[PDB]
Amino acid sequence: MDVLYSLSKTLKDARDKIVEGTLYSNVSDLIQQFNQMIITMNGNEFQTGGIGNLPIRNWNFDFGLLGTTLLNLDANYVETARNTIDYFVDFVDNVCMDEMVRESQRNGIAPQSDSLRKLSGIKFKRINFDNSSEYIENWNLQNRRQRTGFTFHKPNIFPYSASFTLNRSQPAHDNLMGTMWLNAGSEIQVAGFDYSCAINAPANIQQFEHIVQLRRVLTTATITLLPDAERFSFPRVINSADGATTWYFNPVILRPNNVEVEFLLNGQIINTYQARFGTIIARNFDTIRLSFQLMRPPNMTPAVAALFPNAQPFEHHATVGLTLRIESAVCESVLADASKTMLANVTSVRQEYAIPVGPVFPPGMNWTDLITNYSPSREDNLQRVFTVASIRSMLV
Amino acid sequence: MDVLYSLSKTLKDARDKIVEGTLYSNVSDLIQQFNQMIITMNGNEFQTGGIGNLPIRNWNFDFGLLGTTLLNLDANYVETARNTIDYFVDFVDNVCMDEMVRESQRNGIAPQSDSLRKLSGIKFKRINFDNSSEYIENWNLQNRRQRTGFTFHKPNIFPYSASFTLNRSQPAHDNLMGTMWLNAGSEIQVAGFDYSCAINAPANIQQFEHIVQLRRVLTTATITLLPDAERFSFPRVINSADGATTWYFNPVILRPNNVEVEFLLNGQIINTYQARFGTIIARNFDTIRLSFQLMRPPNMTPAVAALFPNAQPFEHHATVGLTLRIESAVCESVLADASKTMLANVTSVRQEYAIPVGPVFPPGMNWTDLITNYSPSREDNLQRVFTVASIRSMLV
Amino acid sequence: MDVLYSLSKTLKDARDKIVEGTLYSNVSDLIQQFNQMIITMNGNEFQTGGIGNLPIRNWNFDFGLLGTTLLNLDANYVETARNTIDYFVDFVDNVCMDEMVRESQRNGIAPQSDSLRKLSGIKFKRINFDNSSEYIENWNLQNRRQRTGFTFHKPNIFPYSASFTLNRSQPAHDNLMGTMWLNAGSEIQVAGFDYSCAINAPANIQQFEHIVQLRRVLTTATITLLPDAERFSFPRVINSADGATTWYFNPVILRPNNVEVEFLLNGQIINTYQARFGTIIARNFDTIRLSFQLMRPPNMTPAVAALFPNAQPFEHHATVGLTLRIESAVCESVLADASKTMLANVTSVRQEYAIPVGPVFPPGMNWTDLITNYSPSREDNLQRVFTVASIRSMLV
Amino acid sequence: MDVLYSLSKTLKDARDKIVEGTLYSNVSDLIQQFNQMIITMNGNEFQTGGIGNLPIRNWNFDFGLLGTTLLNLDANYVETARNTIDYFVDFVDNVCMDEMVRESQRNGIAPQSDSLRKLSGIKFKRINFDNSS
Amino acid sequence: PAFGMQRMHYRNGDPQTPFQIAEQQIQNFQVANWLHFVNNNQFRQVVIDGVLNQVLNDNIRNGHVVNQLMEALMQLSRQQFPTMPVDYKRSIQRGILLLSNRLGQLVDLTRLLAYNYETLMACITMNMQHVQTLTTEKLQLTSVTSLCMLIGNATVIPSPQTLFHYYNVNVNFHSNYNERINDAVAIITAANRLNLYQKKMKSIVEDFLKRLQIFDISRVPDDQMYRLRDRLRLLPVEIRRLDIFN
Ligand SMILES: [Cl-]
Ligand SMILES: [Zn+2]
Ligand SMILES: [Zn+2]
Ligand SMILES: [Zn+2]
Ligand SMILES: [Zn+2]
Repeated sequence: MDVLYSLSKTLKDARDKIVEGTLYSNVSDLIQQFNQMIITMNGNEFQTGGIGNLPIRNWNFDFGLLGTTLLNLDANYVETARNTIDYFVDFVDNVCMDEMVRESQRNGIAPQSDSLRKLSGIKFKRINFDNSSEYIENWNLQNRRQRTGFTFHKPNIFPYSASFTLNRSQPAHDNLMGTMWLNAGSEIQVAGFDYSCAINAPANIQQFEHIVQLRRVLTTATITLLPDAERFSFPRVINSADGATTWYFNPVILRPNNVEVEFLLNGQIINTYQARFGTIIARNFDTIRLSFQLMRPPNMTPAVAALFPNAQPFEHHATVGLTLRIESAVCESVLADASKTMLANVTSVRQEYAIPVGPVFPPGMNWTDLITNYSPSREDNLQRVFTVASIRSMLV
Repeated sequence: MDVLYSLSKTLKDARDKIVEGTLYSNVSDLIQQFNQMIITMNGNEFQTGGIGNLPIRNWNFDFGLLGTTLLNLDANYVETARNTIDYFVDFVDNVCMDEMVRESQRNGIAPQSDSLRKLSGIKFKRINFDNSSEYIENWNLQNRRQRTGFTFHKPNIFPYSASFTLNRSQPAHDNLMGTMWLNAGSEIQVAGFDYSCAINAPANIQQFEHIVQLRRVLTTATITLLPDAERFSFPRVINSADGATTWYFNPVILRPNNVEVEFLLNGQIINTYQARFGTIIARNFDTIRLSFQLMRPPNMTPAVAALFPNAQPFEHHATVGLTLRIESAVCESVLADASKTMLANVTSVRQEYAIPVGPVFPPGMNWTDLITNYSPSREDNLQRVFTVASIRSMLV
Repeated sequence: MDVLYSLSKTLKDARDKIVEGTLYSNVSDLIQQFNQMIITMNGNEFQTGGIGNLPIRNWNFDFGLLGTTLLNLDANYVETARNTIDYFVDFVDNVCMDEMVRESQRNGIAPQSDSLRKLSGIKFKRINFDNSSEYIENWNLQNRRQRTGFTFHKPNIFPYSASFTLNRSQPAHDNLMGTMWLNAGSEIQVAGFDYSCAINAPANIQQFEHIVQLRRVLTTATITLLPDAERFSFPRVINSADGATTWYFNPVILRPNNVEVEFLLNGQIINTYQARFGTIIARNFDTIRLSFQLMRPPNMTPAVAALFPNAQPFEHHATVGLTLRIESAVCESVLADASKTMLANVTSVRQEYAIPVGPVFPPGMNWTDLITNYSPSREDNLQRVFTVASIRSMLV
Repeated sequence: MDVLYSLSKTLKDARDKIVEGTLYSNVSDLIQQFNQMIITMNGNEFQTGGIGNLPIRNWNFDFGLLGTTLLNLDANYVETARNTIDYFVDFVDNVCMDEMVRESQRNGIAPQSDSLRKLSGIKFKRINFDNSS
Repeated sequence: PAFGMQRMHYRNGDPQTPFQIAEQQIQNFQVANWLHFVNNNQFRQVVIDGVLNQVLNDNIRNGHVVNQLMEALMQLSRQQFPTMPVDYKRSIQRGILLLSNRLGQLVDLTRLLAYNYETLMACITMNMQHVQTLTTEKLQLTSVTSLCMLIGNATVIPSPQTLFHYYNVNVNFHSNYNERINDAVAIITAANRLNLYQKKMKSIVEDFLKRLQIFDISRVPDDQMYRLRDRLRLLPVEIRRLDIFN
């Protein structure tokens, strides 16, 4: 991985720095690294692609080196380097694609393709140089087993889940009490509804709770908490629990009461925020516990009093809500996120070449299934393919 | 850890090989390694701390090298070596104890005692030699991020839980349908009971299902599956789910029908066994789904028909069972088993010196609580303490 | 086999002993053996896989020797040795997997994979060194036709069979006399039941006999014999012999009378135990004869006398039992047991790669089918694959 | 701040660029900067404070220079550099944490922790290099 | 012998040199890395101001690679030489150390040689074409030992007047070469267009070779003479001479 990353980085630096008119002092070290790469790859035969529709490609390297004494690079030097750069870029792109389309239950972190396995030989270690990207840095630290993490903007940590729970119900679904939530990406919208508006509840307070377990520990996370769940704020017709029938929801939004957000790690309360909205910080957690309450307004204007009678029928259903968006976080494991394109790259490569479904990843690289069952083996293979995808995107 | 294990291994080899009359050619390399250990440890001051009732102990090393002059070892050589080995064994045992009684939430895999932290310096790397034990091998593999493996005989993977679920129940507990299970150690006994004997079932079949989620992935597991559950096959008086009353269970054992044992990994069926009893192999799994059925006998002899009437009262309650024992398995994470004494050693050391409860382990070193909430921090600390326990048991 | 085992053992020793900082005197002989391995394997082409989903893999060996002079091993030496060891370990793992998934009716003890057949040439005999494992030791001894012994904890010697024999029966199944047994793994539960409680039997004694023929001779066997068979001591609705109907069993357990356990070899009484319960030793046997009597209590209290009327109906059925557990044994032939993982390893390798059912082993490597028809060819193939599995387990 | 940033940047560059097998031309300037940092920090005592539950930590610097004279960096070089880098990274992280938890009403832009105040002396200005973030 | 390896049975005509085989066959990082450099240190080609130039690796120019050499042979001084007589082994190791302990002098020598090469190569006007010549220049390795063991620290660089003289000689030779090519081409083309079928281009080619001042025409193979005739025939005439001929 480090050798493949070094190949890609050398080629990117060759494209960027080997330009017409540049001082040779600007590229002396880069030219040395490029010539080392040519020297190491020369005389080696590579084969990439025998899986799905990825065609069998054979790579031979017999390229000449680059000059080292001129003062300023000219068009001749760049023309000489460009053909080698193109061939090497094609080779690296195909190696990255070959590695991205492979998985193993036993050793998912080890190279799977024949080409990357050959590049793990000792003789290719000479190609290795600066490993400065975030993903390669994490790769090396994690190989050494050092505390390292990835920074995500809008981490895709919650598998899709639109569900409801009815604590009070009956076959006619006319006097209900419960919670409905959407868990999607970095967003949690939860809404606790009481059809009776807590007329008969003790102290006229009804308590709703929502517990979300994250499949990986998020650290140094910035969260936006808002007191309304706009997703569950309009009339809906909702399938029953078993799909036997449909029930009617007619929300009237009351502000949530006694809002408490607890960020817990292994059942230990790490962060607690009471009646706090806006930006909050969750330093280290794997579980989110949202506790809110519906309180009857002790004083109601005539229209408000008309909304909530003493007994049934209940035509307007009192709802409180919360919205929790993870703006950014840090996680020791790789995740899909709104900023990076690693998951998109891997999925695109797998789909374009009809890669047969393996024994590790869900078919079609579905992220909801992947994050629902994010096992250590899946984490290993996902880190491998994501690092390869970043390496490839460095050039392609 | 590798240096501490190397010290313990050197001392064990010295005890085993430095015997009266033995040829020096049988100990030449061992004597060289022992003298290297003497040189490395000489001039260093160590302290084993006073956590709990462990006495604070100070260790100084000013030992002369072992001789190299005798063709065959004699009594004097053995006695001198015995004195030195006794001091070193005391030091190593105290260091191991000091490490076992410590835990950290942040970095549990790193050394916690100051002695082992000092032994992790570069100057002590000379002491390092053959790492052939299973636990040290796995430690080294983990440090390099390689596929680890611990082979357990009767792995203690199921936290103790004797519970029941009543799918059909009533206040008088005379027409019940449900399941009762014991998941203890490597054993799962489950029993589905129907008081009506599926008289009113849709096809005279009552389906029972038990899902046991393993806390860690198990591989290469030999499993004995037997039809009946002897534990839930005799009359019982069982507290109600809320403890408000007691109900009577009067089983009559019927053969389980359509037995499907599924071993699942990430929700995917890795292994399936239909009506197969005896020894089976689950190659890789983290969940067990046992599906069985109580089928009303289509034909009954007069006594059998007498047991099961068409309506209440139901004095004899039909029951099907299943027993599942994990004879052996392989797990990437450490576990307690019936063969190794690592958990017993750690617990004994903690109890002997009255170590105060830490922030990681349960407040008895209780295995049920530990394996229940087997967090990654708990796993790291458990691996550390178990490796140190094996190192200590090499000597003590 | 010996060459493959020697490769695996050399690689295991290299992993365990070639560590940073260790004295070169600790590995001098090991380094010489490693260099001999390199010299012998250099310039040879190997191919593995091609059966089932096991992928085709080509191996070419061109590695330099380790000849650097040092007092203590450093990072450079360890890294070079690590690269070589990684390649060799991958090769050995693939060879072991290839050999495990193959069988032949004729000469199943001989190598099946072309890689192992090539490794069986004379030119590779140089790789051979210490053969200390139990399985390789037995392999070499059997090649020399010396007595071989595999020591098993809870040997899997009895194929699963839950059966019954009715010596007296009738269509109503209300006055039955017979025996029901479970022979599973190392456990034999047997229960002789008489519905009449020997009211009309000669001397009010009924005699039950259970003969169990072991498929292979067991020696130095430790057995635990217990009076009661808890599996056949609760009410039970059992199928008819031909499944036409179902009969009812309502045990009342009487202690077995005149218990004789005979361990026979070629029909000759080798060991005899009379009214002896607890731990017993069977030094050499291939058949077990459990003979026990149900004796009607000459004197009964009114509660006891109520259970056994002179004539029918017989609501309570007298039952005597015996439980026999083989805790440990020694067998010349290989077997599954509760402490080892070779059967599990072979089954996992065959299931993972979808190996087609061969001409020797039963589908899915069902142990019950294998041990039921444990033919000499099956024994040879099983020994081969188990030895290869142990060799692989040394590394993977 | 600039000296602390330069320490962190040098350590990050050392971790990224000092890898087994890499040409020494890829690290010549980096090795010179790292040796300059070692020389500047050697012989200096630092203490990260005990504010709150943050532990009091004492840091002493006595490290040898990173070697030259390798065409391609080998495993021994990387191991020695990793030991030094680990100690320096731990020191830098602790200093950053100590500075992050302190504040003043006036002169709040100036360093607050004793470690960063010491690092703001003239004798440490040698450590300063590229400030690109 | 240092690493206890079996002596190489090198087969002449092998596409690999002995060092290329030893690089793969030797596991020690110092010696293997030095061997890798030695294997891959061929001249690089670069066109400067329209002149092809054979340039050295930047590690040769700065002399840094000598460190690696030192490293490698320092490892050779520590080796056991398993089956070598100890007196001969000691002599070899002490010679290896004789060369090793001159690391600074050899770095200076490498930098000086590379600098002199670059400076005098700046004064070359004709393409530095690399071909394997029929006859070689014999280099005594005792002279290499003398240079390695006697070089001090006195830098010597080409004098500006020496550089100008070298450049002038190169320019004069190149200009004369081109002018004589032009004359030969013009006369050959004129004879052909004048239909002088009895004119012998061999005499023209001999005069052309004589005017180059560095060829003993009596020793020019006939096939090469006729090849030169053909190549001269294929060239186009120079503008001034062609206009005069028109
Ligand atoms: Cl057991
Ligand atoms: Zn509903
Ligand atoms: Zn109940
Ligand atoms: Zn029957
Ligand atoms: Zn056991």
